[PDB]
Amino acid sequence: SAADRNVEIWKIKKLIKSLEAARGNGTSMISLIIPPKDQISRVAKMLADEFGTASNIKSRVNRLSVLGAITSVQQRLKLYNKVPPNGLVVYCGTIVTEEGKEKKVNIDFEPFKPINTSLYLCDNKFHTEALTALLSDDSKFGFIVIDGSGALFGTLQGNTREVLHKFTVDLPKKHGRAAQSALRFARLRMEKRHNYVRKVAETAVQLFISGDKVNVAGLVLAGSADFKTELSQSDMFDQRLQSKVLKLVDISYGGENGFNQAIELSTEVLSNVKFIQEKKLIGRYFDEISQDTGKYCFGVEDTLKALEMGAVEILIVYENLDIMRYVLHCQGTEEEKILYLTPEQEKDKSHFTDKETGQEHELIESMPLLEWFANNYKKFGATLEIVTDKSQEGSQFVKGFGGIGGILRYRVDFQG
Amino acid sequence: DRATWKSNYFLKIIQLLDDYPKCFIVGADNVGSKQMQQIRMSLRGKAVVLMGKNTMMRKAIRGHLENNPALEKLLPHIRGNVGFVFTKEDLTEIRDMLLANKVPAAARAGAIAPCEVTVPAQNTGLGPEKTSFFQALGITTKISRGTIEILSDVQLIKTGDKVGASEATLLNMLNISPFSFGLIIQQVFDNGSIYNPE
Amino acid sequence: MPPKFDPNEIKVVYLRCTGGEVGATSALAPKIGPLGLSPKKVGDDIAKATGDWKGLRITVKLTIQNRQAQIEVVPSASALIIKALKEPPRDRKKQKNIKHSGNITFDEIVNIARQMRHRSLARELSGTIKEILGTAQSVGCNVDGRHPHDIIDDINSGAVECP
Amino acid sequence: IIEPSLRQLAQKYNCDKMICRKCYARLHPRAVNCRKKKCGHTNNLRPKKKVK
RNA sequence: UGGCCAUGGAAGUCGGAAUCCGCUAAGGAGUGUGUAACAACUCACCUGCCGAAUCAACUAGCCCUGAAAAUGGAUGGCGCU
Ligand SMILES: [Zn+2]
Repeated sequence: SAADRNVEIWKIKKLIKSLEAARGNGTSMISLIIPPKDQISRVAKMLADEFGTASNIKSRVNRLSVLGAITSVQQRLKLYNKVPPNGLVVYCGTIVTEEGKEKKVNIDFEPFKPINTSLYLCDNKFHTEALTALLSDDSKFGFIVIDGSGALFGTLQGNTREVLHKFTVDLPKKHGRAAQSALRFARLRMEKRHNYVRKVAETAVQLFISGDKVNVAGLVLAGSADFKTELSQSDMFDQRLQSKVLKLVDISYGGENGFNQAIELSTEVLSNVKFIQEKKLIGRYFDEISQDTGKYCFGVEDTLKALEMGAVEILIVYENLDIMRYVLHCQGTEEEKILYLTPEQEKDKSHFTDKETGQEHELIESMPLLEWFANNYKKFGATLEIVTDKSQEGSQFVKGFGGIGGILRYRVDFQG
Repeated sequence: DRATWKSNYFLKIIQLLDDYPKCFIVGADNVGSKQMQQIRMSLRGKAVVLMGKNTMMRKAIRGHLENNPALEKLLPHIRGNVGFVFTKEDLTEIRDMLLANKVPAAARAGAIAPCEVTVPAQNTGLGPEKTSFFQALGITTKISRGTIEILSDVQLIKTGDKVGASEATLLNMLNISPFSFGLIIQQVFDNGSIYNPE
Repeated sequence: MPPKFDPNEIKVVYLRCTGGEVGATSALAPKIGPLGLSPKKVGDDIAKATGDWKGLRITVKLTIQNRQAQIEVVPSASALIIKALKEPPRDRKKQKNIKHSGNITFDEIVNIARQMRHRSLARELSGTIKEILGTAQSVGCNVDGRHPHDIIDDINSGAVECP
Repeated sequence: IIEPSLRQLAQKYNCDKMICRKCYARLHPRAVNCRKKKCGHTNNLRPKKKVK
């Protein structure tokens, strides 16, 4: 199910946040990561040597904590007989924390999504840069790879390199050694060749579409001999599939050895898609400001109020914004209020005396708003669109507009 | 349907004729359902209002029923848009209650004017809007700081005059509703005797 | 309220409906709210306080603004009071399957329902009102294990008690 | 811009019409069948789309 | 009567389970238009005028649409109502 996946993602997002905060001594921690193809015995060998080398660590505290961490991960890996699909991510150590509580910790988990990243590390802290970098780039792209020998279909997350399907074909010869039949056989050869493009286009609709709306944010053709060009511009190719064709790559080799060549060439263009979608959205937001219209909002004072009321349609947000939701509380009367505060208005603020009664109004701890938006945009109006500061329209939205805005469901009036 | 209902409608009108010896023929005219409900609420306890057709052309069958004359006088007056008001109280009092109720109902564009309609000197209740709609025929209107003020008490439409379309719409925007009426009384039936609103 | 900012008396009424709890999506104030001195979060808290402990399965909200103090009231709708007099109370979040059990009797409880109707209906007393509210119930299905439809025709009660 | 009754008069002539679904013939709005022998008095008709 | 499910808004109206009573002369818990949602408009029952047939759904005959080819052209030709 889709809802169960989103909960599993949120579970891991929460877990990840707690592990980055961890902190520990010298280099007592372990950050270990295993790809899905990998063998566990080879990893269990690696840890056994790392255990051996650790035996000659001079400083006491570090040494004994390391070895015990290496023994724990070794024993966790004994439980699995194979590295599961999606890889494995093992996070051992002995974390320091409040109450002087030097406690041992182990978190092995097969992550959601497949991961193509290996990593062995020890350090004072854990290293979840791989996992968070994955979680950001959910964007899948498709890769159709045509060749006169035979086709290939596969997909490509920021990390992971998949193979969906492939076939090989018994295509005819170039020439016909009769005068009269040359022309007929050449037409016949071109009809076999067109049927091959049709099959590839049909299989492409079979694979890349999902509920009559394609899952892949793009799609790449990669080939030679103007065979990708035959597929790209043909009326056979379904337009819902064709409109997401971003690159037609020229590759040496074919199939899966050509695949990873096609990815290396297609890198800049596949990175630029997020930047293009940003521009398109903030460009759509800015047109409403350019005209009268009035189907827009900006500032946490307004944008939230708009979301509370007659809701927004899209809620644009800058990653970095730093504005945070505190929960203020009274000592005697038990009165409370929540406010969305800037970095200086949250760090130190003499505002929060209760005044009317005459007491100190204690600011009970926060959470910070990009996270709050994600928590319950579903219970408002939705399409929480994270944007960056890279684009010229985005740069204005971040620097000028405070990195927060929205495209509204209808016209709205505002005062004060 | 519409055989059993038709028989049920005959039973409704005969029972009302048997119960009440007095009926008030009222012209429906340009009337709303909201008007008819308001009249129902006002005249709930005593009177019972009805609205019929050429199965009110059927008082003949009541007169046939081994008893009544006098209902023969009422046959020609069931013409136009007609409905009845059956009741037992009185005649001149009920006439005054019918006259007193009524409703505004805004200008009918094209129809005759019953009274001399006027436009008092007052603001419309708008911003800088079209003064050209008012001044097209022959009205003195100024934009006295935002609001469109009419500067004189003038008679647009007189008695027995046809109401134009543009002047009817301006009266509807101003919320001036002298036209229409509600319902009219043409003839009466009082225990056999007929009266003509007198 | 007309030219700039003036309260001569302000006993201004406007009709909102639905209000089991606070509501995240709210839509309570704006438009009518802020212009007229009624705020937003405080007005939502006052609306929660009046429509708290019953009804939590949809309510009605006439909002009489006394300058800055709103007087929220629960004017009765027929189906709401039937759902209030159901098998309570599994409020929110399962729930879920769904709110249509509808086997909760109410014979003499609907007599109170026809009495609390704000006159209305252009009726010939409860004899006809009994027929109306006995069919308003989409869920309830009348007495013990009855139907609604034609059992209504043979009523033998509460003709003279409801005025 | 343009006097309303004057506008509706010119609509009557230009826009208050039926259209044949086969042959695009522009037809009077009361029409149930088409004029056109080319589409065999189709009867698949639609109204002319109003300007928004 | 903001009916219920649905809140993302459906108080008749994206959808769906429902789907009855009152007033009734009579209006569907609604054909659509359109609305964020209403509103506003539009679509029975009955009259007023006019003055005998009216109307629906099938069906099969001829005729017509469906019906586009390359030298100029063939119910055999001329022609034929
Ligand atoms: Zn046609």
